[PDB]
Order: sequence, then C-alpha cells, then structure tokens
Amino acid sequence: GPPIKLRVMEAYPEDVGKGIVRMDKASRDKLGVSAGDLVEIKGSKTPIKLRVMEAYPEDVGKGIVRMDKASRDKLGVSAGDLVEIKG
Ligand SMILES: [Cl-]
Ligand SMILES: [Cl-]
Ligand SMILES: [Cl-]
Repeated sequence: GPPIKLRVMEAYPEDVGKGIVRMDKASRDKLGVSAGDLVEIKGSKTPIKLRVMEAYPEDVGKGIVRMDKASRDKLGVSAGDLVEIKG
C-alpha cells in the first residue's frame, strides 16, 4: 500500500539475527500490513525486505522501527535515520 517514513533504531539484543522489523500498531495500520508480512525498506544501498513483528510496549507511539545492525548496514542507514517502508 502507501509508503511511510519511520525512524530506524537498533534491535533489542533479543531480536538480533532474526530477519524482522519491530513495528507498532499505528505504523502497521498505516502501511496495511500484519505481523508475519514482509515489508520493503529503502536506504542508500538497494532495498531489503524484513518480516513484521509486533512492537514492544516500550516503543509504542514513538514512530520507530527496530532492526538489527546487519540490516542497517545492508541498507546503508544508521540508527536514528528516517527510512521509507512499504508493504
Ligand atoms: Cl520471529
Ligand atoms: Cl504495537
Ligand atoms: Cl558497505
């Protein structure tokens, strides 16, 4: 559906090495996606796809997505950057 911009932040250690993105309900609902769906994320390198998982309560309403450093490096983005996401 429509793309949205979200601030990428580092995965909690619990989630390092899972090909996932933690996204909150407002973000998922704007994108039209569910947990388990793949989303495409754009950065300075070529885009990647990650699997949506429900945000942690600590992060709800903050406009962020969490993904691990391997994902950010593959995207050519840093923690704190805005990234474009699309379902
Ligand atoms: Cl998982
Ligand atoms: Cl959520
Ligand atoms: Cl590189």
